[PDB]
Amino acid sequence: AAKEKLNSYLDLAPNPSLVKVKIEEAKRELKATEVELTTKVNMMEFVVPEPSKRRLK
Amino acid sequence: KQELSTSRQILSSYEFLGPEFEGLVQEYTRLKDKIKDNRWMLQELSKSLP
Repeated sequence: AAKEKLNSYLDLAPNPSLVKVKIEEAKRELKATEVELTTKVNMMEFVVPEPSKRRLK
Repeated sequence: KQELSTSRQILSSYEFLGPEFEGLVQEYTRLKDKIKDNRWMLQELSKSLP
């Protein structure tokens, strides 16, 4: 019950002026993740050809 | 007893910063949860190309 309360605070420095900057940075990172959702619809898939592929992750 | 004592001392240092700081913490936690949800949605689409 004590550890679950502390996890809500750990990302924040104990200085109120610096917390306001992190709140505005989180608001810009939200805006950038919305715009990177933009353009990658268009240049859809192009070239290569071919055979027997093994590989990947 | 030792993990309980250490967790209570760190909590008391944040509780000294007053009620306005606790409102700013709640606002940041709500914003960080939304960024995590949006990143998870992007990860599921890219699995569907051969």
